[PDB]
Amino acid sequence: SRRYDSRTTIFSPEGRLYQVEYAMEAIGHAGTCLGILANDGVLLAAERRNIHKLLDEVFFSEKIYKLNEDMACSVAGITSDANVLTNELRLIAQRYLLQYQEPIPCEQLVTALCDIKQAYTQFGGKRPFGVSLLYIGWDKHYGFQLYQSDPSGNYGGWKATCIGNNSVSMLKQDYKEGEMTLKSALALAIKVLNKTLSAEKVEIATLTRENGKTVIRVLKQKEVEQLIKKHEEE
Amino acid sequence: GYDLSASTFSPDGRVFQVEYAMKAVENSSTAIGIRCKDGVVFGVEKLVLSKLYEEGSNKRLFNVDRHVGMAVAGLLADARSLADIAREEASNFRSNFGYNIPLKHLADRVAMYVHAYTLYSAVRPFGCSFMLGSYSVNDGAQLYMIDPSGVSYGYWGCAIGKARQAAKTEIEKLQMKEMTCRDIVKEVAKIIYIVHDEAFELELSWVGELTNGRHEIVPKDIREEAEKYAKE
Amino acid sequence: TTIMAVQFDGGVVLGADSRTTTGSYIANRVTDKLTPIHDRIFCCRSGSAADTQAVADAVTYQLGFHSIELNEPPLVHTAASLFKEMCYRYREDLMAGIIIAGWDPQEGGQVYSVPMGGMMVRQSFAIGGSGSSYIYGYVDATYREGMTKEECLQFTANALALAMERDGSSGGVIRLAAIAESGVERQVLLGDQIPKFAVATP
Amino acid sequence: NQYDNDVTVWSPQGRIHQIEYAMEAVKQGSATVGLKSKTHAVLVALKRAQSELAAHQKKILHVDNHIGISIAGLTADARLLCNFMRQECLDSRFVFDRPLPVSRLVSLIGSKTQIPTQRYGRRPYGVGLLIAGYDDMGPHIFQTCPSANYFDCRAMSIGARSQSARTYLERHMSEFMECNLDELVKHGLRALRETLPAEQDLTTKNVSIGIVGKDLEFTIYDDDDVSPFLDGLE
Amino acid sequence: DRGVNTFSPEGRLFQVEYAIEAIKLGSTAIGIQTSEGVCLAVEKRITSPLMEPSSIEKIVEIDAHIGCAMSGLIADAKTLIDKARVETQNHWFTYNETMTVESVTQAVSNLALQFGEEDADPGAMSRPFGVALLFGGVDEKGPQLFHMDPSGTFVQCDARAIGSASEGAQSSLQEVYHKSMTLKEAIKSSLIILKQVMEEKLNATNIELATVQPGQNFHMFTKEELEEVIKDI
Amino acid sequence: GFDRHITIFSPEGRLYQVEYAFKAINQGGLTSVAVRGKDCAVIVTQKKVPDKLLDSSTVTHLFKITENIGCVMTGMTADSRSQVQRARYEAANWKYKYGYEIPVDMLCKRIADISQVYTQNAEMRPLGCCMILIGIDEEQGPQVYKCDPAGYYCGFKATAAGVKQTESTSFLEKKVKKKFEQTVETAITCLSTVLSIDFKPSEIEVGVVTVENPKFRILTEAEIDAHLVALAE
Amino acid sequence: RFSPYVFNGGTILAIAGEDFAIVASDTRLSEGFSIHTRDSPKCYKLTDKTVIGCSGFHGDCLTLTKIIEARLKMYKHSNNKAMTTGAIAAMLSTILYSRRFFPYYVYNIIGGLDEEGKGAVYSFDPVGSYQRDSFKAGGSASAMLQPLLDNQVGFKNMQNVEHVPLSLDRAMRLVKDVFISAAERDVYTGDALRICIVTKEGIREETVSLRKD
Amino acid sequence: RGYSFSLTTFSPSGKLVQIEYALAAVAGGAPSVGIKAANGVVLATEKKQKSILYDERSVHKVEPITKHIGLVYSGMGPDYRVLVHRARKLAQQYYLVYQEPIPTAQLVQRVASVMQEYTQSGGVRPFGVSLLICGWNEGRPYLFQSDPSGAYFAWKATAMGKNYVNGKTFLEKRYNEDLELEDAIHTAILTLKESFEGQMTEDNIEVGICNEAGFRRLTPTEVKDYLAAI
Amino acid sequence: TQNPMVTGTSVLGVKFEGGVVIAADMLGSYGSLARFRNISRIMRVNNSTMLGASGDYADFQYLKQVLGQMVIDEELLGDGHSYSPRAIHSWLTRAMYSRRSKMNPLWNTMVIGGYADGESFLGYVDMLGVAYEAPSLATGYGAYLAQPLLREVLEKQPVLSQTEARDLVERCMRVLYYRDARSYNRFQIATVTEKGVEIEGPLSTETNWDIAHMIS
Repeated sequence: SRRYDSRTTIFSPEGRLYQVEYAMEAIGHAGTCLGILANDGVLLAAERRNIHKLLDEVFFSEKIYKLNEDMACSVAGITSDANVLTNELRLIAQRYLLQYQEPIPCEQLVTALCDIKQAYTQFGGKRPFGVSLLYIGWDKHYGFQLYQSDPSGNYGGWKATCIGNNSVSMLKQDYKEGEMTLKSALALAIKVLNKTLSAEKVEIATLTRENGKTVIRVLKQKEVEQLIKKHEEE
Repeated sequence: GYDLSASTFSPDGRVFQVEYAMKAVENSSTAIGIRCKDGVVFGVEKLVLSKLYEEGSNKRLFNVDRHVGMAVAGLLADARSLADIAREEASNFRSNFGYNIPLKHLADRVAMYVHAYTLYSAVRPFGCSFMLGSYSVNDGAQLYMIDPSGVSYGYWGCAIGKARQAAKTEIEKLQMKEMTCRDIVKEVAKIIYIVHDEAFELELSWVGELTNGRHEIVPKDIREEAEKYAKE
Repeated sequence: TTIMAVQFDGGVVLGADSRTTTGSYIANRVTDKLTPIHDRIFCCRSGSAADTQAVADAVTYQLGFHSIELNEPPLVHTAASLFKEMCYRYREDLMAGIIIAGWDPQEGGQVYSVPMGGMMVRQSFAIGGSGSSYIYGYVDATYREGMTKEECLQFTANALALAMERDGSSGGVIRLAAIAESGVERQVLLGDQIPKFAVATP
Repeated sequence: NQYDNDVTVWSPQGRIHQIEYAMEAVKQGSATVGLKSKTHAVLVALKRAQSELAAHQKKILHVDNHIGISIAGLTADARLLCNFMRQECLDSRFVFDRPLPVSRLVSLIGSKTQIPTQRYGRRPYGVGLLIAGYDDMGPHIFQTCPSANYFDCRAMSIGARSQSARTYLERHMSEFMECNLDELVKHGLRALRETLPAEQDLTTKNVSIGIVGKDLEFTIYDDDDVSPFLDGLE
Repeated sequence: DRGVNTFSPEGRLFQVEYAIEAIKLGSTAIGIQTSEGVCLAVEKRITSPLMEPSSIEKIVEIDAHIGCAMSGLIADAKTLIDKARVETQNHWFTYNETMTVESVTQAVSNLALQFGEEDADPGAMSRPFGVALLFGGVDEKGPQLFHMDPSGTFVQCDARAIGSASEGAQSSLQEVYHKSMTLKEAIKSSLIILKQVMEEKLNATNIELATVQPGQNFHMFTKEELEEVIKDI
Repeated sequence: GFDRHITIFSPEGRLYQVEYAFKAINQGGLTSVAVRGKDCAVIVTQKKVPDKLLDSSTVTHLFKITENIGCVMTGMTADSRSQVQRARYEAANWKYKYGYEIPVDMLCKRIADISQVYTQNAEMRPLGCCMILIGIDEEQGPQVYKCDPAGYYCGFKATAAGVKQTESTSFLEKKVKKKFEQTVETAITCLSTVLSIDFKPSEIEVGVVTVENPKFRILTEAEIDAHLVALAE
Repeated sequence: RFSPYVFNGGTILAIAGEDFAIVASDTRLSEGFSIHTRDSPKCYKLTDKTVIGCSGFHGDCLTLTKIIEARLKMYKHSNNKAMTTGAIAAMLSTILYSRRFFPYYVYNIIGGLDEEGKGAVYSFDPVGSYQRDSFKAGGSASAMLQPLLDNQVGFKNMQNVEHVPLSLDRAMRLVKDVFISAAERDVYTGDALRICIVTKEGIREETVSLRKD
Repeated sequence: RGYSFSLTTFSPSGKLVQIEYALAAVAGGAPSVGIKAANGVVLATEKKQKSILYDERSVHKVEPITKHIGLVYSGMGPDYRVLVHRARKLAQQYYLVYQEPIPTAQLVQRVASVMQEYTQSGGVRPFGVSLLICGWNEGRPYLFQSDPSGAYFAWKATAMGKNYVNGKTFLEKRYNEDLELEDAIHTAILTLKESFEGQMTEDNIEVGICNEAGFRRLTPTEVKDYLAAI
Repeated sequence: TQNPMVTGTSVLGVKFEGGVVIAADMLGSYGSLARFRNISRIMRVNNSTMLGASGDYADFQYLKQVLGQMVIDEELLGDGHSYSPRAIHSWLTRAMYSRRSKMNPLWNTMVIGGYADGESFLGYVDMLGVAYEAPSLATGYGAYLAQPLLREVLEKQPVLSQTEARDLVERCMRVLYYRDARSYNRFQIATVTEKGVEIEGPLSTETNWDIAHMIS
């Protein structure tokens, strides 16, 4: 009945979308995982849920998801929805291969996912996908690149943007846009996460290469105990 | 506001869109049906508004399958709708199973049709009580009566309408079991003239051994014989 | 494949042969073409084998659900009617010349024939199957009127003995089933119980 | 008024609360009158001119091959209902090759306009037909209604202040079953000439009538042909 | 709120009597059927002067001998103008002749009161078409113009005004037309637009006029013809 | 918002439709108590005719699912026959789809599951009738089950259903901790000790199944009359 | 396996003069080698001024006349105007084409008169191709009646006879002799042609018998 | 028929109002413990009925998904039974296409996938059953929990249902990474023994283990056996 | 087409001053095997119309349940208005043309007849949809054999009393017993008159085999 519908696909009298900016406040409750690119490859830097021992082993974490040989994605907000959509977008990646025998240049993928997620906020009367997930990737066309999207639908090349709480302004006083030298990108990542820390309560993951094929590393345990002692002051 | 939708209960378990349909047949005229050993006799009260309507302006004794009948009470649109789909239901039985439809199965079928039609907010309940009635050569004079709730009971002398509070008493005091239907056609007028307390241009139909499993408006002679039960 | 069913009085007496040939090889020497569908109503089956018992348990479903829906024992005319419908609507895909019988409490002995094209007629005696063309003379000549249970038992027995003797696609034991008021009394005829007839020798 | 989301609901007394209000929506429509003789039934309609001047929104309609109608309510919904009635009347010309009888006609449209009264979010056909035709027996005339409850009537008037035309026409039923065409339609126009606002004339412009019965097609008399019907002074 | 298929405590539908409004909003158009043609005009209400005024289509030719004149909620008519011309060439296709004006007007007005929330496949309409228009056309019966409503009600008309000037221009047009064209109905109709004037003295940039005459097919007037007429007033 | 309108979660859980549907099965109240015998699952219920104008044979609860499963329900009798017809449908569908005749447990699982999808989706009310249903399989003893209008079938010895459920299950709990094929001091005496009528053999319906004869049998006033005069110990 | 057409025969003719259109007919519908009936008309009065002839498979001729009759009625009170003749020819062309892939095996001829009054006659293949003429019989004796009124109407392959326009006496005597000739020479003769003739004042229908064998 | 509009929606705070109500309906459910152990798990739960009247061999709460994967719940009654129906069906799609018993992780992927669209998609309310998963899958056992949101996490021990904070803190106290067989059963029994509302009856608890030979329910003669060995 | 369908052979009929009489033999011939003897091929419908069948009998049972259901359904609307045998003929025509139009055709070829309000009626409806009216009809090989005896007497006098028509179709049915191979001895003769439909079955044919003993 028309008394019962939440009426998600309605413009406000101020013109905005009520169910969309409620998803934007869902990101600020739970969300971390910045991403830094360099002249070399790109990394995510992430946070787990809490200190609660009672957690045996994650193959990959609940944060960094593999998508192709040359792409990966990280997730903010509601974790139940995005899992679905990331499997959804994973399907998209593979069928581009089936249509083209190319490793899907990542802007095609981000455009496709943002079109279907825009389609859930356009009609159907359903709630929008409450996740502002972001993407890292490489293609032969462009360089190493990361994109960042939100439950509204728009996206962009967001060279050092983080998602979730405590919002990135320090990064737009510290990132050198020309050259970055990915070891120092790790150093800047543990700087920002050191302000906002071993791999019990951090989840950092890099994307690099050797001889053409890309390598997605999840930065196993003892590397984090290296970088956490790479400070004195910061 | 626990009202206005058939998919929402009361806080004491009483779906108000059904009992609002039940009073919606209590503001409409009576139609009594009396069982006896040779068949079932119907009789419907008519509340002729103007002189402009002719005789049988609205049929309220429909028939369905060349032997069961349709004394209806409430909204004639809804009653006429379930009358014609009862016609289609006995059509699917006779076409499907060959054997002529026993009335218990038709009353259970139309009963669960109008009941399963009260489980959704996307439909309203029907607003029409109605009753059936016939006999096969080995059935007995089966009649059933169906509420807008969808419950169907076998009766002897059921009466639906506005003045069913009056009408159930005389049918109870009338000798029920062993008389041979012609007298009770005559006696039906006594019930109809008692319960009409205000043109009462009534109408009767039955099924009996004078009919051999059929329906007729009376034939037409008791309309000038049961009219002679004025002054009672 | 030869089926007989004779309405004697009150109830009926069925009868069926037992072979399932794959052209020229008896794949099943011992099968029951008699089968129950409710309690008293039995259907037989002829022609093909795969389709007709899909029809048989399909109408066990529909007839059983209808019979429990009425809380009354159903008529044989009901089952033969949905044999007319179920076999008529699929008439270009089914070779099922089934002839059915049973005792309804209302009428009595009823034997209906649903042949290969798919229809319904009521008969005193019915007959249907592959070999059921070699005994129209004997069944047409011997069946008199109003016979009893023992002489329709031996009548169906030696009629099916003729038809299993002369057809090549019909043979083995024959199964009789006498539907009556007190339930089915079926039996088989095992070898020597078949009424063997003498062959003339030239 | 929580009974405004409302062809599903019941008022707590007995009322369905808007398909009697569609009966109000044909009380608001323009006035008309039909009647029947022993031989041929007639229809008479006055046509409102809410403009400069017009054909005054022509009311009585050709449906048929002797089953004519007289609409009074919504006009587009009326035209939809007579494309239905028209199309299946021609379908009964096609299949059975007989004239479709008037009673089965009005009964199955009485089952066609009954469906949106039943279901959800669908308004009733807010039009009061006043159909009239000559089948095998005498020339029937049926008021039907937006409450899907037709009436096998004789001499019915529906429309704006048509109750006064009824109370003329109720006390003049005795000279029906006689009274041939020339003196019958005079007896219907002086029944129509009470719904007018008490100022003098059934003009040739606004009065359009229709005749149907024994040995004559349902025949429409427009602006010119109504002029041979002239009499009465009141 | 309440839905679209509900009747109002006045007596009519909600969405229909709300669709009679947003006809007062929008530009004004007028038409005069004569004995030798039918003239249509519309003051299409240009907003800014920085711009191009000859692409505000408010006189649209359905066929060569049917021209419509819409107003109100503009560009909501394009689906039913599309249905008007597709139905027109379907009629000429299947029947090899011209049309009437009550057949295109019969065909369009069936689509007006044809909407609803829960119905068939979602290619249906939700709101009614909030555009009132009138088909100026010439037939073998006669030149004539059929004023539609958003309710699906269409009427015969010989002098009809729509838009915001539906009272004063209609009452002025009620007293100035009885006879015939003889070239001056098109000059006594822009005179009604001259009384209507909102922003500018009705030059050949803000009014679009087109006549349909039985000899020709139609004539959407160009600029020098218009300002040839405006010079005569 | 709509916690007490739609089958959705309120705060602190407790969706407010199934206990509004539980209160629906107490409407009027014609009350079943089912007795289980290590060899005989008897059925008892009370049934009141209003006015000696009903046909007393036609009014019943006591339906027959198949040749081995009977049932009795105490809800609102409108929602009863829509539920028992689907149970007959799934019984015959089980026998057509999986061979053997359906055993009593997963029948009640299945009608409990469609009652679940009533109380999972919106736009349908969870229909208020609970199905006391008995039956015997080859492996175990006689069983009895009751799916509620929420879909929670349990597997009972001796519950009851209808008005006065708590007094009945208190009497049965106090009269089962002592240890009954005859069931003469258990079956009727739960009714006559709860509501104190000490019935004549009209108003009580009894449906037995036995291990020696698994066909579901509804008893008549002769054998239930001997069953009642056996309460003279 | 089924052969859903037979050839029930019949030959129908229409001639367009200057104010008339003689739509001839025959009667005997017959397939195989046995005749069915001798009553059956093949000229159908569509409007007061349009008469169809309809020959070929008789059941599909019959259903086709039901469709064009019911859609003529569907036109007539959708525009409040009767059909013309050329519009009948057009919509019957798209009815015949609309079921192309299982076609209406029927040769039909539409006579009648135009808007101005002069008679016209439209000929059809069984899939729909209309040409207006002043002759062209069709359907069983199509290739028999055609060369006579190629000569006695069209005056082709013929020098200066000083040809006059046709009338309701010369063309009246030109229909009976060609059907007694085709009654002699065709097998699908007809025993009584029923000439539905159309004129300005209305319509009449002359009948006269033939060789009955 | 149907609604085709989601009743689960976003609050003005920016959170799902129906899902926290679903976790409330879980938190008002019967308490259930689950202990991942070095070779195999134990998933205990508490079956307190109304009276001593019912058949405690009739309904189960430990019940397998077709090969070696059992799953135990806490919360709504029959919504669990729907999730067992869907879970068995998804495990048999996987078994008929890939010809091995399903990895536990993928079964939790697909069960969390089917529980997500009931937080959307047309009038359906979310399930409100946070059932937990077991499974031996090759080499080392697994354990999960699909919340009525649709999230899932793997661990070494958990509890759910009533007073589950005491279960999580108590299992955080008494857990060892090598603690492997029947000692896990021991601490599971003395996690349900913590409240139980009284007397620790063997017919009111049932456990299920995954001892490298398929998930199997424990017979009622075995739980009472260790209830004799308390 | 696919199987040896169970057929009849002929329903021949003639109209007369009074009503119309149609006749057919009871035979269920399973492709040169008289498998079904007592099998009625004469349907009664409402009291002024009759119906036969010549081809497939299973399709005739389909038509007797749809004609039966249709005529009882419109029979119980009350208001008079039974089917004139116009409408059974036209409905059966459109049913068969709409049935072969989808290439799933009814295979029987019947004749329906009946006495209307004014005069009688005898119409033929073919397997393909070839439908017409005639003073006298015959189906199947009767259309080759009974049809000459029918359209010989009716060309002499197109007026028959009831006994002349009844003896005429009895004699034609005897001829089809003599020549048609798929023909059986006993037959139902069936007449509709002003008083209604009545079916007088079954009858016999007095055979004349006296020419047999002149063969050498």
